[PDB]
Amino acid sequence: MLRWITAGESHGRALVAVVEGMVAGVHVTSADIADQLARRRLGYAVTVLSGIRHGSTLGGPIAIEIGNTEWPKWETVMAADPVDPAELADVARNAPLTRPRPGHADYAGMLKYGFDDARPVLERASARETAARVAAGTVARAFLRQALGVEVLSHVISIGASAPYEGPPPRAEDLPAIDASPVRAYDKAAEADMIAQIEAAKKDGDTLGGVVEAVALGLPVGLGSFTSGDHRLDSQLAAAVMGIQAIKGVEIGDGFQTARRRGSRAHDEMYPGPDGVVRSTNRAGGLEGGMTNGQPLRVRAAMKPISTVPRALATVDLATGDEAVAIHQCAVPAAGVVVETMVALVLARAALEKFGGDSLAETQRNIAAYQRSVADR
Amino acid sequence: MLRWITAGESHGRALVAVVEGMVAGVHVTSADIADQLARRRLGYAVTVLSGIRHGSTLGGPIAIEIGNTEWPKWETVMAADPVDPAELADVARNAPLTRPRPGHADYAGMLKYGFDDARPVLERASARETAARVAAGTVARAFLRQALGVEVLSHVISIGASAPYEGPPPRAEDLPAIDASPVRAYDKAAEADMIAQIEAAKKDGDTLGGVVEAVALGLPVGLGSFTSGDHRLDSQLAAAVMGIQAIKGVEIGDGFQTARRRGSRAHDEMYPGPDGVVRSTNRAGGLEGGMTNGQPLRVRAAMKPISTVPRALATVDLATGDEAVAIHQCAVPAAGVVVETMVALVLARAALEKFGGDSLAETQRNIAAYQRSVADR
Amino acid sequence: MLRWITAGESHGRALVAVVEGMVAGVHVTSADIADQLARRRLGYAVTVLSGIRHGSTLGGPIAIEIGNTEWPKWETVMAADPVDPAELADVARNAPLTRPRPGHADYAGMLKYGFDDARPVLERASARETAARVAAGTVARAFLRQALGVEVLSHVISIGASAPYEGPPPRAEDLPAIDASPVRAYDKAAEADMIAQIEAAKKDGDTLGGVVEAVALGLPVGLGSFTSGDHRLDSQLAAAVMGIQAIKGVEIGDGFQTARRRGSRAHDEMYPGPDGVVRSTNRAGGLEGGMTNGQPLRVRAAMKPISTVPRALATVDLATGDEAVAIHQCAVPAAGVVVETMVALVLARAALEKFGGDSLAETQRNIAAYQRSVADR
Amino acid sequence: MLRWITAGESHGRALVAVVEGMVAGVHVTSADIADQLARRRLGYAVTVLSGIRHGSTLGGPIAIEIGNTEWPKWETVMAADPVDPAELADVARNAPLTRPRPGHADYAGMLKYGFDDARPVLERASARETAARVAAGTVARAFLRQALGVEVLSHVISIGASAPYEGPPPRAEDLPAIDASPVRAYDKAAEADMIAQIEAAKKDGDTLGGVVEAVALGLPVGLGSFTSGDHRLDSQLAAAVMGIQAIKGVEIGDGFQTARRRGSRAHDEMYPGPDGVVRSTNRAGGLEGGMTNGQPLRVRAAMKPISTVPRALATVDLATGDEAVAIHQCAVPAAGVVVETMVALVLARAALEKFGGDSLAETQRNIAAYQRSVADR
Repeated sequence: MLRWITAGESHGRALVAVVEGMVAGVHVTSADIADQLARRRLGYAVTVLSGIRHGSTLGGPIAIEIGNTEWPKWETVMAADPVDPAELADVARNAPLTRPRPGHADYAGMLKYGFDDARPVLERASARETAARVAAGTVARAFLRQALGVEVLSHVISIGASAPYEGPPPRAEDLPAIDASPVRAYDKAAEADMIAQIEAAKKDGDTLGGVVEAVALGLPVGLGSFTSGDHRLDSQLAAAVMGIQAIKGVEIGDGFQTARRRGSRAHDEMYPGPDGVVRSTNRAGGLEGGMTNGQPLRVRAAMKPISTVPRALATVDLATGDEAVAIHQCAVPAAGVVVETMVALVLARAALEKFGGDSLAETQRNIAAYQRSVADR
Repeated sequence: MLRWITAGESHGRALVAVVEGMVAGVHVTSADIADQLARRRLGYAVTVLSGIRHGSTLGGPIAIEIGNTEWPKWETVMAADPVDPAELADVARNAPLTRPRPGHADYAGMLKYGFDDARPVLERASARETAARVAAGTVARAFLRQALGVEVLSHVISIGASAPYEGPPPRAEDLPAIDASPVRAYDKAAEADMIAQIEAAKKDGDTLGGVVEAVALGLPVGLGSFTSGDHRLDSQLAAAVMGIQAIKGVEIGDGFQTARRRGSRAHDEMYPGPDGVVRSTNRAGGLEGGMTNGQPLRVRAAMKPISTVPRALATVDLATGDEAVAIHQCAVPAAGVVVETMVALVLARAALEKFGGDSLAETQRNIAAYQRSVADR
Repeated sequence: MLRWITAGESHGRALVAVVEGMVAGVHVTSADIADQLARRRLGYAVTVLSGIRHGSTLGGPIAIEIGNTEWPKWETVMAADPVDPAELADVARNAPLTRPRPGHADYAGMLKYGFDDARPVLERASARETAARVAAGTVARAFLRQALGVEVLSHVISIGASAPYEGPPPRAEDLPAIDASPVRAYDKAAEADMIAQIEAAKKDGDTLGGVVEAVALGLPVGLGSFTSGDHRLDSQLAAAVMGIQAIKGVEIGDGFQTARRRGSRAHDEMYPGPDGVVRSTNRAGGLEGGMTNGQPLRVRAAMKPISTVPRALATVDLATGDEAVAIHQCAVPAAGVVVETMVALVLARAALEKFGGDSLAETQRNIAAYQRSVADR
Repeated sequence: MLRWITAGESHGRALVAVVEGMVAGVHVTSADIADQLARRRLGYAVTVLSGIRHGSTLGGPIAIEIGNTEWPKWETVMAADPVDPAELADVARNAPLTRPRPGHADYAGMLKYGFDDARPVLERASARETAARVAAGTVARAFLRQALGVEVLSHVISIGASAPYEGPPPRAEDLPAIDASPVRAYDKAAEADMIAQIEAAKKDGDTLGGVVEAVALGLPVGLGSFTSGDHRLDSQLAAAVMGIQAIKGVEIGDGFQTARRRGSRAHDEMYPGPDGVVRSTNRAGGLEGGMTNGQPLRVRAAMKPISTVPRALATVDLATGDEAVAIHQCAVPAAGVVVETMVALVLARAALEKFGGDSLAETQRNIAAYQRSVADR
C-alpha cells in the first residue's frame, strides 16, 4: 500500500520525498525525476538516497533528496541547531514576520502553533514543497506506465477571465506541444485568450489563478470501489488534489456543469463494441460510482491567485494590532503539473490495492489475468 | 482519533454505523439520531447498540443500527445464509440484473468484483448508505456543539438550470425556514426559480442535479494544518464530501469562481478588531492554507442527476453483448443534509486531533486554554 | 486491505463485529460464526446484518451482531437513552463501582476518562468483547482456508505451574482431540499435569493463567515484509495478540528460549528438497526476517490470571481514599481460541496485501501464479 | 498523531529518518541525535534536513539524514542509476548472493520479491536500519522529557545462558553506570555472569542472543486505552518492539512468569497514599488493561543470536539447488538501546493522542490540567 511523505522548508538545506510500498523492479532514475522537476518549472540537484538500485526500485522505502541552491544565504537564519541570539539579532534576514498575508497559512498557522513569527509557517506551507511531491510522483508515474500502460498529463483550461477550453482533452502524443505552450494550453484559441489575460494582469500589476485538467489515459476498469466513501477513487483524488497549495475546488469530468444538466443528457451511454463496452461521451471523466470505467480520467483543479499583489491587501500587524499591508513573498501551468503528480500517486496506490504484488512482474501477471478474465466475460 | 464506518445493503436487514474514538461525556440520544435521519428525508427504527449510556457517550465504539422496514420482502433474495437454488429460481425478485445503468457503479463494480449480476453492487453502492452516515454524523454534531459551540447547516444553491443563489449564507437561526422550504433554499427568489426548474423537469419526465452548500459556524482558528497535503482541512473535507454518492465536484468558499478573479479581489483582507482580527469578506470559505480562520466554513458540492430517466439511457446487456435500455431503480436538498454530516465528521476529527482529551470536559479545558492563549496574544 | 472493529458493552444489548475490505465470494455462514463462538466457550444469537449473501461475501463491510441474552436485566442500568435519575437511584444494580480491581482497566480507565464509576470502563474492557473478535475472525478463517488452504488452530502449553509441553505442535487433524480436552491440551501427560494444577487452585480458591500456542499451517512463503518494522509479520501478530485482554507476553516460535541459545543451535538450517527448500527444525516458528517461510507459524501468548481472587487483593475506594478489597466480576483454553482468531485476521490482511484481488477467484489466480513463479525458480 | 519512517540501504549513500506530527517547540539538536547514535554503538555524520530551527522543532516533518562512511566503496554496486552491465560484471563486490542465511530475511525475501540475488534483501533488512530508528527516537525522547518529565532507559537481563537479573530495575540516575558496563548490565553479579558467557562463546567461535528491558519512568496514568485491541498501549509497544530486527519475544512487566503465578500473587495491590494510589509491586510493568498506571513501564525483548556462525549453518544455493554453507555478514546491549527508542516513539504518540496540542506549550497546558483534574479527585 503506497504512501508518500514530503519534508523540507523552502529555505532549508534540502527537500525530501519518501515513497513507501512501491513494488520492486520499476525502472526509474535520477534523470526521470529531474525531467519531471523541470516540467514543474514550465509556465509563463536530485539525489536518490535509498530504494533504487541501478535504475530499478528495490521494494523498500525510496528517499529522494532535492537540494536548495540558495542554502548558503539561509544557513544561519534556517540553521537546524541553536545560533547565538546576539549574532542573530544583527541579521536583517532574520527579522520578524508579523503581517500575515490574506489567502495564506500565515495567520491561522501562527495562532495554531503559538508562533510570534510567520517564518516557520511559510517555510513549510510554501508551494516549494510541491517539488518534493513531484519527485515522489515520478515513481508512481514510472509504475503506472510500466505496469498498466497508463499515461498522465495535464493542460490548462482557463487563466484569469479567459473563456474555458471545453473541447476534447489531449492524448499523450500532444504533451510536447502542450509543454511548449507558454500557458500549457492544448487549444490555440484558448491559448491566445489566456496569454492576453496574463498580459493585461501583468500590466495592471495584478495576479491570476486558473483551472487545470489532469488526464490519465489507459486505465483498467475497476480501480477504487463503491464499498464506502473513503474507497471511492474520486474521494481519494479529491483529497490529493485539494490538498495542493492554492487549490480551492476539484471536479471529476464535467463537475459542476453536470449538476446543471438533466439526467437524460448528464451521463455517458454505453454501446456494444468489439473488445468490450464503448461510450461516445466522457461527461463522467472516467469515474463512475467511485471507480475507473476505462474512459480517460479527467480531474480539474481550481487554483486561486497565489502571488500577493504588492500593497493591495490590507492586513494586521499581530505584534501591534495595527492596520498594515501584506508584503509579498500566475503559476497555473505548473499547478497542472503538480495535479498530474497527485493523480498519479493516487492511481498507483489504487492499482497496487487491487492488483497487489511485491515486484512489477508479479503485479503485471495479476493485471494480465484480471484483464483476461474480463475479456472472457 | 475519530473514525467512522458504515455497513449494510439497501435491502439488507439493517444498516450499521460505527463511530470510534469519540470522547466520553457527549450528550446524544436515539431521538437526536432519528431527528437527523428525518432531516435526511426532507426535499421536494434507530437502535443504539453500544457506546452510549443514559444519553452520554462512553468513550468506546458507538454502534448504531438502522432497521430496514422492507426486510420481509427481501429476506430470501438478500438472505445472509444459503438458500435452496431451486426455490430461488422461482423468485421473480431474484432475477438477474445485467443491464448496468450509465452513471452508476453497476458496470465497473461488476467487472471489478467478477459479478454476473449487478445486485451485489447496487445494494451496497446505493445512497441508502447515506442514512448510516447521518447516524454517525449526529455524534460528531453533538460533539461539535457541546465542545466548540459549532453549528453545521446547509442550503441549496441551485437545482437544474436555476440561477445560483450567491448572496450571504444562512446562520443557524435560519435552519427552520430552510428545512421548511421544499428545496431547502435560503433565498425566496432562488427558491421559486428552483421549484420552477423541478416542475418543468417533472413534466418532461426528466431528472435534475444541483449544488448545495454546507456552512459550519463558530469554528476556532487552527483546525487542520499546512504541514502536508493530507493534513490540510480542505483536503480532508474534499475527500469526505466527494465520496458521497453522486457528488462530482467540491469547492471551498467561492471555489472555481476564485480562479477567475484577480489577486487584488480574490482574497479576504484582515482588519483590526476588539477581540481579534476581523474580515469583511469570506471568499475563502473559512479555510486558508489548510486551516480554519474563524470565518464561516463554506463547502459546496455538485450533485449529478442520480435517478435514472426511464427509457432514455442506452446501455449493454452484459449477458448477451446486445444493446439495451437502462431500467430505473432530484435529491438535492437531502444531499445538502448528507454534506452537513460529512463536514461534521471531519471537523470533529480535526478538533480531537488538536485539542485531544478522552472526555468532553477534558477536551473543553484544552479548548478553553487554547482560546485564552490566543486572546492573550 | 482488511480492517476489523468490535463494538459493544458486556451488558449492553449486543456486540457488533465489522470486517471491511474482505474480497467477494468467500463462503461463510451464520453457522460457521456460531461454531467458532462455541469453540470460544470451551475449557475447564448470531445475526449477519450485512456483507454476506446466500453464504457468500459481497465485498462490502460485513457486520455481525451477537445478542446478549442477559439484556432484560440490564436494559435500564445500561440503557442508551436517559433514564429518570430518581428511578435509577432505587436500582441496586446501578450502584457505584469505586473499588478498582488490581490487574484490570478499572483504575487507569477511571482516571483517564474522568469517571467516578468503574462501570463504563469494565463494560467495554471486559473479555466478553473477544466474542466479537471471534465473529470477525471467522471471516478471515474462511478466507485463509479457501484462498490458501491455510488452517489455524491452538493448544495449551501450560496452565499455572505445569511443566510446559515442548514437544511437536498439533496438525489440523488433531483439533477434535484438542477441543475435546478439558484444558485444550495436545499432550496427554501435559494435560494431566495442567488438570492437577487447576484442581489444586480450585481447592485453594485461587486463579491461574497460562501459555497458549496458535499454529497456522499451509502458509505460502513471503507474507509480511522486511522493509520496515511495521511491515514485519511478527510485529503485526504481536500487536494483534498482545492486545487481547490479559495477555502479558508474546513469542514467535521458541521465543525467549531462543535468546538463551547459541547461534549454532538457535536457527533452522535449510536443505535441498524435491519441491523446494526443507527444514528439519522450526525454532523460528515459521517467521524469519518478518516473513512467513512456509513452516508452521507458531505464536505463543502468556495470559495472566484474570479472575479476581475473592478477598485477596487490597485496593483503594476512590470515593473515600480508604483501604478496600477488590470485589470479583482460568480461561486459558479459550484464550487459545481468541489467539487463533487474531492470528487469522492478521494473516488474512497480509495475504490480501500481497495477493490483492477483489474477489476470491481473482485472489486465487494471483496466489496460483505467485506459486508457479516460485516453483519455476 | 506521530508517525515515523526509516529509509536507506546498509551500503547505500545514507539513511533517512522522517518524523511527522511532532509538535513545535521541542528542543532537540544534531548533537542529541549523535549522542543517541553513539549510545547505539555501545556493547561488548548526522544532518538535520528539515523540521528543526535553531534547536527547536517547527511542527512540520523532521527529516534526519545519517551518512554512510563506507559509501565510496559501494557507490557502483549500490548506485541508484544504471551502470554498464559489462563494467559491473568485472566487479568482485557485485557478485551474486544466492545462499540465504538461516534466521535471516534472505530466503523469504528473495522468493517474495522475485530476486535472484539476496543483496537487495539484506541491504534493507539489515539492523543498520536501527540507526535511522534511533535518530527518530531522539525526537520522541526530547518530547517525553520536556512535556512529561519522562525518562527512557534500558538494561540487559541476560546474555546467552546467564542467570537472569530479576532484581529491581534501574532509575535514570543509574544510566551512566549501565552505559559504562561492557554488557549494559545494571547488576554487578549478573554482569560478571554475562561477560563469562560471552567469553566462552567467543572462544567457541559462537554467537549469543539475550533479553533486554526498557524502562520508562514518570509516565502519567492513562496513556493508551482499553477501548479496543489496537488502542491498548501494550499492543502498540509489542508491535514496535517485536518489529525490531532479531526480536523473537516481547513481555510487559513479569510477562511469561506472570502466567505461571496464582491470581493471589500475580497482581499489584493498591494502597492509600498522600498524592494518590501507591503500589508496592510492579509485576504488571506499569501497564494494566492497556494503559499506563503510573508505575515504571517495563518492556522486555528477547533477541535471537543474529551474527551468522561461520561454517555452522547448512543452507541451499538457490542458483543450483545444492547444499551449501551460510557465509556470514552478540549485539544485546545495543538492542536494549533500540528498544528504548521504539518505546519512546510509541509513548510520544500515545501522549499526543491524549493531550493533543500543536506546540509543546499547548501540550504542556493540557497535561497540567489533566494532572490537576486527577489530583482534585
